[PDB]
Amino acid sequence: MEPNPNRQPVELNRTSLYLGLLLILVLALLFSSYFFN
Amino acid sequence: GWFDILDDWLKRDRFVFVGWSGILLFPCAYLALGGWLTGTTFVTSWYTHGLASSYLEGCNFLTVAVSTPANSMGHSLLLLWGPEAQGDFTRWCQLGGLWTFIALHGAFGLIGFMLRQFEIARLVGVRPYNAIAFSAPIAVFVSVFLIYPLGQSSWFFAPSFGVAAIFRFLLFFQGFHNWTLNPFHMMGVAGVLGGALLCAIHGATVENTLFQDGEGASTFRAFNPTQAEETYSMVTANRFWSQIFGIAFSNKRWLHFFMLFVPVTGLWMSAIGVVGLALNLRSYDFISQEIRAAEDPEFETFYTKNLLLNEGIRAWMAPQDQPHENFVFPEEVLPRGNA
Amino acid sequence: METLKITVYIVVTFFVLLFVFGFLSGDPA
Amino acid sequence: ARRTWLGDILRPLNSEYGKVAPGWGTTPLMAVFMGLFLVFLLIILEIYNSTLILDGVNVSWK
Amino acid sequence: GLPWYRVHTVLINDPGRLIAAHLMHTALVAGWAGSMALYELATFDPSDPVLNPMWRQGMFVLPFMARLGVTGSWSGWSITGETGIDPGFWSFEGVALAHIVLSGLLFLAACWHWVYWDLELFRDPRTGEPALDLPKMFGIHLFLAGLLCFGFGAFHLTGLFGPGMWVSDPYGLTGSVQPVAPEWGPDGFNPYNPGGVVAHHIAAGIVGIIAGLFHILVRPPQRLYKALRMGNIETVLSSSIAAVFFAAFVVAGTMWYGSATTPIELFGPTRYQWDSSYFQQEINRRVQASLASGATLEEAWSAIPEKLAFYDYIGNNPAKGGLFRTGPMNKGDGIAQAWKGHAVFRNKEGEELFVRRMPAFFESFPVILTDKNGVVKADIPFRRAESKYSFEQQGVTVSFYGGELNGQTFTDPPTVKSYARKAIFGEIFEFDTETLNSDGIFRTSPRGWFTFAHAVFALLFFFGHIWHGARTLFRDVFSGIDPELSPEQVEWGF
Amino acid sequence: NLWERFCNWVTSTDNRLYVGWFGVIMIPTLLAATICFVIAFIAAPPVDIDGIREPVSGSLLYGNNIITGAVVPSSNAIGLHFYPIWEAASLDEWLYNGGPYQLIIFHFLLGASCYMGRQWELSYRLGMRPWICVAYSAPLASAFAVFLIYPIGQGSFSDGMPLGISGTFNFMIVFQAEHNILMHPFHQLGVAGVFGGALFCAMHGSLVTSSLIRETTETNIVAAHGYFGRLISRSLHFFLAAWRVVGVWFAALGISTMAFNLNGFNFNHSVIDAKGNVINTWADIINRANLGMEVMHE
Amino acid sequence: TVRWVAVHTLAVPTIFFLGAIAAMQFIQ
Amino acid sequence: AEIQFIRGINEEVVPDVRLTRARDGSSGQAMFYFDNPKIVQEGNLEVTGMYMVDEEGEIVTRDVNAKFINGQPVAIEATYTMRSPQEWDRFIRFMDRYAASHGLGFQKS
Amino acid sequence: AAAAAAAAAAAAAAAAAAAAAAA
Amino acid sequence: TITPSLKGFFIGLLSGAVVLGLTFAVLIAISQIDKV
Amino acid sequence: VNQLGFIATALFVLVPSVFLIILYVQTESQQ
Amino acid sequence: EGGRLNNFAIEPKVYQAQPWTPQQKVRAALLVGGGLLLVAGLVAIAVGVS
Amino acid sequence: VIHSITIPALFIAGWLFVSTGLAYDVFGTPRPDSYYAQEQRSIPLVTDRFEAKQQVETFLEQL
Amino acid sequence: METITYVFIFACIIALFFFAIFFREPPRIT
Ligand code: CLA
Ligand code: CLA
Ligand code: CLA
Ligand SMILES: CCCCCCCCCCCCCCCC(=O)O[C@H](COC(=O)CCCCCCCCCCCC)CO[C@@H]1O[C@@H](CO)[C@H](O)[C@H](O)[C@@H]1O
Ligand SMILES: CC1=C(/C=C/C(C)=C/C=C/C(C)=C/C=C/C=C(C)/C=C/C=C(C)/C=C/C2=C(C)CCCC2(C)C)C(C)(C)CCC1
Ligand SMILES: CC1=C(/C=C/C(C)=C/C=C/C(C)=C/C=C/C=C(C)/C=C/C=C(C)/C=C/C2=C(C)CCCC2(C)C)C(C)(C)CCC1
Ligand SMILES: CC1=C(/C=C/C(C)=C/C=C\C(C)=C\C=C\C=C(C)\C=C\C=C(C)\C=C\C2=C(C)CCCC2(C)C)C(C)(C)CCC1
Ligand SMILES: CCCCCCCCCCCCO[C@@H]1O[C@H](CO)[C@@H](O[C@H]2O[C@H](CO)[C@@H](O)[C@H](O)[C@H]2O)[C@H](O)[C@H]1O
Ligand SMILES: [Cl-]
Ligand SMILES: [Fe+2]
Repeated sequence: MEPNPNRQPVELNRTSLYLGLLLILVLALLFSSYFFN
Repeated sequence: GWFDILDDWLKRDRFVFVGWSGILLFPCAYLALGGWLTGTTFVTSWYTHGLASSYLEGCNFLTVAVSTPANSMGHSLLLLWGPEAQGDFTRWCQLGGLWTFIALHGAFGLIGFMLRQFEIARLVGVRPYNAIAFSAPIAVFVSVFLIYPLGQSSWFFAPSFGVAAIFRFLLFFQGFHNWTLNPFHMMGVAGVLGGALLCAIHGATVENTLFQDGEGASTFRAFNPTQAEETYSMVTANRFWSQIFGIAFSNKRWLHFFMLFVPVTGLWMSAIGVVGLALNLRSYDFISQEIRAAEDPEFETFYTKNLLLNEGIRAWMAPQDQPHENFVFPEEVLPRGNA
Repeated sequence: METLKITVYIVVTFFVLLFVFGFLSGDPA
Repeated sequence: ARRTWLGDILRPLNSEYGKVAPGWGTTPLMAVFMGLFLVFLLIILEIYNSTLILDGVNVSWK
Repeated sequence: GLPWYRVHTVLINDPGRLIAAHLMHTALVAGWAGSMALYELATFDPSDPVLNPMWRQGMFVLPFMARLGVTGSWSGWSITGETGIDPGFWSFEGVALAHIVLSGLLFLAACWHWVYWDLELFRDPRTGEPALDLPKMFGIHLFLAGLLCFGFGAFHLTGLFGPGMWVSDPYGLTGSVQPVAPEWGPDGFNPYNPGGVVAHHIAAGIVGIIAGLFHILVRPPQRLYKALRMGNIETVLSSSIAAVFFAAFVVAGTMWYGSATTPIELFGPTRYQWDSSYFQQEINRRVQASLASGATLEEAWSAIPEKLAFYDYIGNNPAKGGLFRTGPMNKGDGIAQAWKGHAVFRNKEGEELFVRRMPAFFESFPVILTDKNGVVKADIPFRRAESKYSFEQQGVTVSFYGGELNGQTFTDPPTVKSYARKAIFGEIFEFDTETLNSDGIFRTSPRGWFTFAHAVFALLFFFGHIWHGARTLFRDVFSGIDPELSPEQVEWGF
Repeated sequence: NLWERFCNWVTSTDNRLYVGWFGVIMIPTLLAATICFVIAFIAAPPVDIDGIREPVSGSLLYGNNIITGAVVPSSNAIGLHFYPIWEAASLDEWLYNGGPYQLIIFHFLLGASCYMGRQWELSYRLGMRPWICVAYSAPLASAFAVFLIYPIGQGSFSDGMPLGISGTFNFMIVFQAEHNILMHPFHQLGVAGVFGGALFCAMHGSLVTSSLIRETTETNIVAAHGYFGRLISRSLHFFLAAWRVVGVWFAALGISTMAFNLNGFNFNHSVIDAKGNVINTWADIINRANLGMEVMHE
Repeated sequence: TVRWVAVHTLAVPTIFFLGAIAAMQFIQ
Repeated sequence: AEIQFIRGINEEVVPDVRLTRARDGSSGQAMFYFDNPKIVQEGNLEVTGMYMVDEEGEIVTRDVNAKFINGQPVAIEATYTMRSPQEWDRFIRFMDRYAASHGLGFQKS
Repeated sequence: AAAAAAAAAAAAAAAAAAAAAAA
Repeated sequence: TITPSLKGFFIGLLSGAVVLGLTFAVLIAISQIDKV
Repeated sequence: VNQLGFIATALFVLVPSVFLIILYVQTESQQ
Repeated sequence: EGGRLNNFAIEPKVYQAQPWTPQQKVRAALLVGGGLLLVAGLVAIAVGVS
Repeated sequence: VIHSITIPALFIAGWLFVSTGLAYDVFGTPRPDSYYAQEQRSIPLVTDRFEAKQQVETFLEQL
Repeated sequence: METITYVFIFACIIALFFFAIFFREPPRIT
């Protein structure tokens, strides 16, 4: 009946987006030479 | 009664804190350091390696080592009671049993030291971030001194507790593993160099943007656990680095989480690299550059330049670094430059 | 080749003249 | 608080949520069993390492 | 306002949605098992198990099926190579579709437990909060683990009701799934004894049943209840991650060193069988046994099987690998077709020479040819070096005994140079460098990939254990709320 | 007249990016070295380094990746000659001799010196101490020693470090072959500086986040700290910065003096017994491994 | 006490080992 | 009988105390607040925790924060958690034995 | 030979049923 | 029967239990003496 | 020479980064 | 607390055990009597398979 | 408080440990004369494992 | 196909430098 009071929203600011995009992009820049071989 | 009178004696106030984890830490750390000092002073490497490596022989501080056991011992624990030493102390020194003595005590002493950080943070009542940051040297010690020789043939291929022996370990890993080309190693170099840069920048800009510079600087109350991290303006340093570098920290907490996080992630990534190199899963060769160098002989890059230098390291250090294999290499099979 | 030499000469002496007159003069206002 | 049939069946097993035995309980029995497990793991580890070589135990592929 | 790395923590104070998340994980793992079994049955060659077995084709999941007794497929081939059999429903495809429909059923019950989350069983009647009885949960689950351990060991591995397990000879020639009998005595603690596995699962199942009945009986003491922090769910996650990285380090060890539960017919030979030259000794023993019965060199060397000669090759040990050299080992040097023979090198004065073999550390090795005593008599030089021994100054010839080329001498020094370069690898084999577009750059075994993955995973689960122990013990400082503080405290003032 | 709007745009401390007077030199030199680096990394002809015709191809379009690609140093036929485009005869002859390396390192060292000047200028106009400039002078000295002082001491610009990932490892391997840098103490103080700087970064960042509970701003710098430490002046940041800084200064002037062939007192215990027999040490394994790369480099 | 065990564990083998190292200087 | 941060000294700045007993009648918390004490007007000795000394015994609290404004410390906030009625009676006995000597009102909410 | 396994399982089920009836 | 290695393992485990019992006996004795 | 090594690069980028951008615009609707 | 959210487990109220009521005494006696005859059957299954 | 019970007897015992030559016999270090034997140039490396306690003293009767 | 892959991953970092320097978030004001 009740709509599950254990649910909190999820936050991701612009700066954590920028740090995450930087991490994924330089990980791909480091590892693409090894994936290509 | 039984347990409580011990428990408040251990957690009592003293010179040093000796908790419940001090029973683990102080015998293990004491016998690891004592084994390394009595190995560098008296014990030789003549029967495991064919080397002279003590102060008794004539070596200085940079040349002594407590050397790894011989390759025929395998991954034997080399206990003094033993099947190999059989109670004998002199043969246990000559077989390389002091190496396993220092390495197993290093393992249990690092366990006890990370337990002591939990014990000190538990009674003070702080979050144990120092004990989580110390999980990176424990990871490096297990991946280098325990997981790497256990993936290899024996304890012989392991760092040998000395300055020049660790330089041999670095040059061995360049020659036989191409360890600088591994991406996990590159993350490790990035973590250590960026952590050094982070602490240089951070100490340079706390002492520059201080609250009371030099004129009306009445010294306020200093608290030991504050780490003097309340004597500068985050506004002034953020206003500096938003103009010089463009990006800047806007937090006194995220700055020090980043300062924790950068070299600990670097050391954990290089631990994953050495755990891969334990089974010789090494990033040695790009396959496309191998075929493109075997195609036409006029294709030289710095990579194919580096593979020849690794071949020189291997075939010139291997008859003396691994003497048990009995490598007889004549002069005409050694890789020279004009050949 | 001569024109790249005098172009780089003109631009380098322009930027160092901008740097020098930004430090020697122009201190107030 | 749905009252299902299987929740009625498995109800006495999730019934003693924070029940505790007084004081020290069976901690010495746990400690001698933990010590016996430590001696047993040492016996295994030294058989596989051939640090204790036993009669009729050949630790190889035969 | 949760960060991205905390989004599962909504399942901490809700047990039914935790059942839903664990059921969805169990659905994903079962669906991976079915999908990797189907992808492995898509690309697998069962025609030649001597020189192209499943550890050469990069089959990861296939040897774990064949270890417990799944041999044979619905197409009509076996693992041992009979190519006509009635394997029943329980083929490779049968267990693949079993794990696929298991994954679908656990997904549906995950959706039921996600939407019917508020059951009375996760609630107490007195307080309004949801709560769980973890020391009794451990007793029910340990009684179940001991019951299924005893059932597996007493009924499967004995062959009383089931196939046995994979057993082989010491050298990996003849291996099958047999019923094995349990080994009581100290020979059950031999890792290479398959009866200790059975005596284990009988004894450890009985011990787990006794301990599970003990925890359903006996409540925990007060001292280690508030010391080890039961009542938190994160102490169970902490101690579970401890036991789980312990078990992962153990399976990486018994995969790398070898045991009875990781045999070399299924998983390939180890690096230590090359390091001690375990197959060259049996090959020389079988040849001298045939030679002291009065046979020729061709008759003695032809009596050796191709599979025993295939184990004596450097492209089969897992320590000759690369981390980014992907694929199977047939990408590594080709698909093996025939044993070429046994190369015996002669020194033009009728003297036997011996090629110094390549150890597993080296990515490249010089070709050096020595004597019985050990003096260097010939070598292929680096590129342009002052040849003193060379190959044609000493006149090195190569003869072949046994194998494909049998009784063929080669007096042409480039072919002798190429045969010596292949003879530093052990035995010389003929390869299919086409049909997979393979290069000559070696790959590693499934044994090596399993050991790599679970050594790395056990090292990362070490950090996961520290972080969750430091979250369980230091909960009042990570929150600001004491765990034994009730969450509603009427103010008093002063 | 308008020269005042430009003069106060340059001197402005309210811009998003501070464009100082040292920025007026720093922006075009670093942009010229940036655009030539991105161009010569992607597309560049192979460069001979020796006098013989065995050119090392370092560009991306000539079959390299991120790891093995590099801007190759200038040749031995140049040496310590200044090599712009207008000294060469052809542009293809300029790229074959390796002119882009000299272009990139000269504009980069000019712009990095002016970046040090820009940090000094912003600290001067904000009325601050020069502790950021002095801490920046240790990577600046370590980039002068690797790119300028070592090719001047070895007498040719071919000896310098190439601008690429695998090229730095080739530089380091050839340096260990020629100089035995690992046994010289000025390099071991740099390893102690970098290792201890990583150590102090992890210990300092853990110990501050352990005991910093909340903080806020006006929109005053309020901060609550979880004080009271363990039982029986505060310039911890000067030690925290000055440990890594002087560590990197020691190895910077270390390879600056290894540039002029002033090898430090070697600790080589050559132990020989009375039968003419050789007892090896661990420095002999390193010396054998160095001889294996010096002979490989010819 | 609290100060005696640090002396008997550290200062006794340091003085013994300094005797050993200071007598190693007149070997050979 | 009185509060002290450094064993031997007697903090002569009275705190604003705020109690929060559980409607369960067992767990409790006492959020103190010291507005500009003597332990923040310079003293050099290191605080090891907040102590409550008395004639029945001595209670300790390791949750001691200090508030800092523009680098200068201004205030101290120590929160003590009871979690036992056998400790709650001890703290209410300490509270009137401390409030009888320094003067404090107990404005029951 | 002697079927102890066809009587130990009979006594197992009976004993196992009493464990679930006392749960 | 008892090998050299089984006798050596019994000697090592006995000596380790002597060390581990002796350190807790000494620490328990020094704790029961210093009861402040 | 890998053809799907190009695919493993793009799934190294397009799988996490999209998860960031979806998590970014989901909290631009909350505020 | 910085401007985020967390979750920690809610622990039940710890209470010491009382001595058993006979409804639980019979339950525990039937538990041990089921378990000992279970592990008596398992040793016979072990003796049969060995 | 004043602590001078036995400092130089420890230093003299440490001097006499390696001065008389006890430490070569305790820790098994060879002398500068006793590195190789009178006839061989080979290094006495420890070969196969459980014969190792014999193997070293197999070299130690060659002197 | 690999060269434009390395150049594309580099150019995305170069664009993220611009979008993080100039389009940085405003501070949360209370
Ligand atoms: C007669 C009865 C019987 C028999 C014949 C066996 C037989 C066996 N048992 Mg079993 N056992 C029994 C009863 C029995 N058991 C009972 C009643 C219990 C209690 C429930 C157990 C619990 C048990 C455990 C917990 C283990 C066995 C294991 C084994 C095997 C030992 C051989 C081996 O490969 O070890 C290999 C394993 C080891 C030698 C143990 C290594 C111990 C490590 C070194 C501890 C430290 C690890 C830590 C994480 C740090 C590592 C650091 C590293 C990264 C460098 C073998 C099948 C072992 C097994 O599963 O092997 C596959 C094993 O780990 N048994
Ligand atoms: C049984 C194992 C297990 C389980 C059930 C958990 C569960 C939990 N962890 Mg722990 N942890 C574990 C092991 C585990 N962890 C290990 C091994 C480590 C070291 C790697 C950690 C390190 C860790 C940290 C540092 C933190 C947690 C946190 C959490 C909580 C929130 C998790 C979340 O929302 O992530 C959300 C995750 C994502 C949205 C994406 C993660 C993507 C990863 C990095 C790459 C992709 C992984 C791939 C999909 C999975 C294959 C896994 C397999 C190969 C093992 C949750 C209670 C958090 C916390 O305590 O909250 C209060 C927290 O901060 N964990
Ligand atoms: C760096 C190592 C390290 C550290 C700092 C911790 C820290 C912690 N552990 Mg973990 N743990 C570890 C490794 C570690 N652990 C290992 C290797 C295991 C075995 C799998 C465990 C198993 C484990 C469990 C099951 C639990 C913990 C728990 C804990 C927490 C409370 C302290 C505790 O119980 O200590 C444990 C004590 C030690 C690690 C010290 C062990 C010292 C041994 C006995 C010495 C043995 C010497 C040996 C016999 C010599 C022979 C060597 C042989 C090779 C010849 C804390 C987070 C508890 C927790 O999370 O509570 C919430 C918990 O339930 N630990
Ligand atoms: C939805 C999200 C997806 C995100 C993915 C991001 C990329 C991450 C993976 C990168 C893989 C690069 C290889 C691509 C080429 C390829 O395809 O390798 C394949 C193996 O892969 C695989 O077996 C994946 C399984 C890897 C298990 C090995 C242990 C790893 C432990 C990791 C520890 C973690 C710290 C198979 O190889 C190929 O297939 C072979 C034929 O079957 C041929 O030889 C081909 O030439 C080719 O080699
Ligand atoms: C092994 C073992 C053991 C152990 C033992 C021990 C524990 C010992 C200890 C030992 C020790 C504990 C030692 C020590 C030593 C020390 C030393 C040797 C020192 C030196 C020093 C010096 C030389 C100094 C220097 C300096 C510096 C640093 C700088 C400034 C100047 C000067 C000069 C001052 C036992 C028997 C139990 C058992 C068996 C095994
Ligand atoms: C509904 C239903 C159904 C269906 C079902 C299904 C359809 C299933 C499937 C399932 C599936 C199909 C699943 C899948 C799974 C998979 C997975 C889960 C995977 C994962 C992966 C991972 C995890 C990875 C990782 C990694 C990476 C990323 C790469 C590299 C390596 C590693 C490992 C790191 C039916 C009708 C039958 C019936 C019942 C109902
Ligand atoms: C902010 C500022 C400014 C400025 C800006 C600018 C001016 C910029 C620039 C930029 C630039 C102006 C840059 C340049 C660059 C150049 C270069 C970069 C050169 C060269 C290149 C080359 C020579 C290339 C070559 C090649 C190669 C390598 C190979 C292939 C082919 C080719 C030919 C393509 C102004 C005035 C407004 C004001 C003051 C401040
Ligand atoms: C300041 C920024 C300056 C950046 C300047 C450069 C940015 C844009 C770079 C685009 C370069 C594209 O590079 C292009 O790649 C393909 C393969 O990928 C190359 O092509 C190469 O491989 C193909 C097969 O794919 C072969 O047929 C061909 O013989 C070979 O030369 C082309 O020779 C090149 O034209
Ligand atoms: Cl070179
Ligand atoms: Fe700081």
